[PDB]
Amino acid sequence: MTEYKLVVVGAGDVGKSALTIQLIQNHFVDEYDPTIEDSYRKQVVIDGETCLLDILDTYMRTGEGFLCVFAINNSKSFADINLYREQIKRVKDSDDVPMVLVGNKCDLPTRTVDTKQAHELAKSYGIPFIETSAKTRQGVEDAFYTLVREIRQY
Ligand SMILES: Nc1nc2c(ncn2[C@@H]2O[C@H](COP(=O)(O)OP(=O)(O)NP(=O)(O)O)[C@@H](O)[C@H]2O)c(=O)[nH]1
Ligand SMILES: [Mg+2]
Repeated sequence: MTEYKLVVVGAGDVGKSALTIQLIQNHFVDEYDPTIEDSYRKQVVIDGETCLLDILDTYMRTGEGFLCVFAINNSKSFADINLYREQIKRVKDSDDVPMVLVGNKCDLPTRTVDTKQAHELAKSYGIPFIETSAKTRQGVEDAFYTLVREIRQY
C-alpha cells in the first residue's frame, strides 16, 4: 500500500501532538501525558484505496504533505503560520506543496483568531482550511484525509 509522509507543524502548544494522538489513540492528551514520540504509522482507507499514514509529530525534506496548525485562542500562532509555510516552501523547493491549514482548539468557548481571517489566509495560499478539536475529535479525521487527497492530486 502507498505510504504518505505527513508532517504536522505549528507554534508551541497549538495541539500538534494532541491532534495526531486523537487520530491514533482516540484520547485527548495533555502535558501530564507523554508527547515525546517522533512518528506514528496507521493503516487507513481513503476514497476506497488503502494506504499507510506515516505521521511525523515535530528532516522535513521528505514530507509529502503538511498540516500547518494554529490555535484559535493564540493570535501569535496564527501570525506565525506564514513563517511555517515559507519554511516548508524552502525545504521542498516549491511554491506549492500539499498542505492544509488547521485552526485547532475550536471547542473552546472563547477565541482570539477571527475565523473569516483564517478562511482568507487559506484562500490566499490556495489550500483547504479545516477547524479541528483534538479534545472533541471535530475535524480531526477530515484534516488528515483532506491532506492525503491534496497529495494524491499533486
Ligand atoms: N481545548 C483544547 N485544548 C487542546 C486542544 N489540542 C491541544 N490542547 C491542549 O493544548 C496543550 C498543548 O497540546 P500539545 O498537543 O502538546 O501541543 P503541541 O503543539 O504538540 N506542543 P509542542 O509544540 O510543545 O509539542 C495541552 O494542554 C493540550 O491538552 C484542543 O483541540 N482543544
Ligand atoms: Mg507536541
